[PDB]
Amino acid sequence: YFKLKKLEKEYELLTLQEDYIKDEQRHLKRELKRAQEEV
Amino acid sequence: EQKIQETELKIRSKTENVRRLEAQRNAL
Amino acid sequence: MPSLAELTKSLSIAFENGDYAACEKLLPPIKIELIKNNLLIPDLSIQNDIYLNDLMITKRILEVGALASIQTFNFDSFENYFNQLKPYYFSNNHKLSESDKKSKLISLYLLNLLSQNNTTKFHSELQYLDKHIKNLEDDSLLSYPIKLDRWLMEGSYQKAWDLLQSGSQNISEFDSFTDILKSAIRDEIAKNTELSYDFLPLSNIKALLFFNNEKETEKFALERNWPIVNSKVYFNNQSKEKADYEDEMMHEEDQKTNIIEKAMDYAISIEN
Amino acid sequence: KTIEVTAEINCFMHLLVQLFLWDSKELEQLVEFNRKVVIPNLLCYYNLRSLNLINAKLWFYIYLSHETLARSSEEINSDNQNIILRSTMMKFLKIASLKHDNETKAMLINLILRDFLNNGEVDSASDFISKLEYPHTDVSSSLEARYFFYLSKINAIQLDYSTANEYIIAAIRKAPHNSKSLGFLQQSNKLHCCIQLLMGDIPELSFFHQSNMQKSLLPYYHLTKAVKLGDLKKFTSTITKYKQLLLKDDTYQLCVRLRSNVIKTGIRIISLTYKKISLRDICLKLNLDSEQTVEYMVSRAIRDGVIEAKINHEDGFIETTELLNIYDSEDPQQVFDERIKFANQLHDEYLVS
Amino acid sequence: TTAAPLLALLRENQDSVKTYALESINNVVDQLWSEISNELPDIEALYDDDTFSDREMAALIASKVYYNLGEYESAVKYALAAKDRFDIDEKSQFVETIVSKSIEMYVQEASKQYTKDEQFYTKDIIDPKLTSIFERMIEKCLKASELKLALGIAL
Repeated sequence: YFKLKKLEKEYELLTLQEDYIKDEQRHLKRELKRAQEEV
Repeated sequence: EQKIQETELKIRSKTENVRRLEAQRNAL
Repeated sequence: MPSLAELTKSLSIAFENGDYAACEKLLPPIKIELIKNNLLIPDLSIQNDIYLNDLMITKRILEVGALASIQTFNFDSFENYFNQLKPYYFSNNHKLSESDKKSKLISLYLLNLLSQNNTTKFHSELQYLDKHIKNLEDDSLLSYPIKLDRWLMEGSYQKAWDLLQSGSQNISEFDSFTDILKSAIRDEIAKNTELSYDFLPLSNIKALLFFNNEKETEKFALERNWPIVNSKVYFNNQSKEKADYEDEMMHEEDQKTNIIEKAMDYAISIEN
Repeated sequence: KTIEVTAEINCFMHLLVQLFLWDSKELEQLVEFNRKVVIPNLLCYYNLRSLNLINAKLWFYIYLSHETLARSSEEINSDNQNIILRSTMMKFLKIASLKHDNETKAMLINLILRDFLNNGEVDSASDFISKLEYPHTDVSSSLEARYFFYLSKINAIQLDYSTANEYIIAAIRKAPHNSKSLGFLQQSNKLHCCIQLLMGDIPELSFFHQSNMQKSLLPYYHLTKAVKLGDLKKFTSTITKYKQLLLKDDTYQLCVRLRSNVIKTGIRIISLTYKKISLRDICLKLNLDSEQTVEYMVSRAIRDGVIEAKINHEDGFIETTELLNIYDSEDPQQVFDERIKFANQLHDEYLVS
Repeated sequence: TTAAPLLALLRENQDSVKTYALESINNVVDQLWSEISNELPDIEALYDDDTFSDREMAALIASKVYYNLGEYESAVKYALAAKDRFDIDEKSQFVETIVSKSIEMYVQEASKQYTKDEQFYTKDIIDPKLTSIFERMIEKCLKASELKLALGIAL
């Protein structure tokens, strides 16, 4: 139960991070077009 | 207690789908 | 209606001398005794009254209760007695206490579903029936709603009507259900006529719906919202397009475009 | 002691595998012990869990033969045994709560729909079916196919053909097992031909021709032909001959549904192409079927929407449309819209995959 | 086989026959919930009557069926409100799971309700019938003499 709290915490950090992947991915799309255009 | 286990379980399920996206993000 | 003090005897003898209303009056005090005994429920565990003895007396009290209830016009009570009664009639192999009034009740029940125009339930009911083909086809009482269901389905209304008049059971206790049935067909006929005909004479619609007076047909035509001239009925409205909420959908002009773009937009998001 | 718990479990699975007629002598006598085996130190542990170490299938195989009512022998008001099974399966059903349960849970629903299909009432199906959705990614290709098969059967009494066609066509594209190519394959084909009949669009059984017994095929052709040529007379005499067949399979329901269809199919082949079609022809065709309800049936015919026509009987012509569409607005765009949705779901799987 | 004998008596007239019907239904609610789900408005009308005294039993039967549907929150209200149909002192799959949910309900709320007012537990703001089930969970826990559970739920 002190264990359950701890495990929920570890998972939560992980969650914020799963959204975080998506946000860098969106950004990269914009930069890819601009680079390809540049060439 | 049982409900607390379930909340954790659903997070574990979502992650694997993210892992396959961690791979896709690297290709971009 | 008394006969003697005991409920079984009193109910049978009252029921016998007629007095179906009385019988319904008797039915709650009998039902309360029936609940206690535990004969009332279908029996799964051995008690020596699983399908014999005091069980046969209980079955008889439900058979009579069902007959009395329909004759008084209490559809609701008919359903309650028949639901209680039907596990006797069949379960998946319940074959150990059969009567022939059973047969009469099911034909009435089949007719009850039929008259409300529950097509699907009629199909489910045959499925509950343990031998579908033998029980249904042999038995002449049971044959009238089945022949009827075919002829209604095809849109051979006139043949269904002739078969209902000439029956044995019309004399008996199909009389109750006839009134409901007749409205059901006349409505389907009224609806068939609205769609097909652009115009047709008043006299023709009167014969098709089963009136032998013009005025009862003009009153129904008028309720249905058909326009009528002298000597002709008109069907400029063969339908009635619209009908409150349900729009931005189907046959508009630029909400469609928005929707087109939107399907694309989702599609982009997924790919990308 | 770790070893002890494990050792019981492996033994329980093993007894369940053996008892399909090896070192065995009466499936029913043994059922009591199989129920006994199942519930402690196995069924008990799993409370928030599902696996393919627990399998309803093994117990299904066992239970199915008893439901030929030859061990019951119809001496009794209801089976005890099925009620017991049903009680116990419903007990699992509680435990499942759509958090991780889709696996074994789905088999229990196949079993529940089967008992309704044998002799129950199939109006109870609706809830189970809905409950039972939750993302499915743990059910096996054969399991998907059997469930669909049962589901299709449900749909048909409820008078929902299209939905049933999609499911049965989706079923037969699962299952690389050579053990569900055997009699089960035949049952599946039966149902796909029946659905084809009901819609009344019915193509020839060509495809079926090298994947069924020539014995099965000829009667199966006979039914289809009865619809296609559009005779009531032909249809009734085919029902009369192959009575044992329609009874046996239990697709006796066809005889009710199809009769109204057969008579309509028979008008349809007779052309409705031009702005008026003379009343005498259409009357003639119908006269054979029934000549007391020629107006009632044609009106009903129109109402249904299978075909659509306009009648004056103060002109005595029946007026008709081509029955051929237009492309000039949203309705072909709706087909475009369905297709793109299908592609996107598929796209999502390829990326995931 | 069918729940139809029982259900027939549930719509029949006289209070006595309806009291019997409730108790007849009761025994096998769980197995047959699907059929009984349609009859829920009828059962619910007994519940709302405060003249008919087997209201509590009708509620109990409602709860079992809602649980099987997915409406866990709704049944949890309805068992409390019946005023005896919430009993944790029996051990069941029904009881264990809806208790799991009940704690979840109070905890979620408890985050919000602390932020407004830090005396809420002290008061009627979260209704006494809920607060009792929660307080009993604490006692349950303490008896097992493993303190980390009791303190957890309360934190």
